[PDB]
Amino acid sequence: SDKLKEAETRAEFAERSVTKLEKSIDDLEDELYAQKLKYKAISEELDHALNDMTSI
Amino acid sequence: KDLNELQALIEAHFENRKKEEEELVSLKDRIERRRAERAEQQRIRNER
Repeated sequence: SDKLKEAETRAEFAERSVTKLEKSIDDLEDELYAQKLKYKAISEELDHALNDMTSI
Repeated sequence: KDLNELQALIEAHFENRKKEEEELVSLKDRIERRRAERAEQQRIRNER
């Protein structure tokens, strides 16, 4: 009985940890996507600048 | 010719970083595919 209780507690702890880790990794992926979006926006602005500089 | 070679390399690294951005976008897309598949399989596991 003692061993079973220990195992059950370990399982609950690990499950909660996996839930937290999944949420955190999803949030960080969202943040990376946002920063990539900003980089792409300024890169397209610079590409337009280069297109005009082709006439420069 | 300095301006010519420089603008040439400028457009060149433009294209290179552009390909890299395309690859990274495809990476993000397959990433969201992975998010969706993990979500559905996790949800199935949780349902059972």
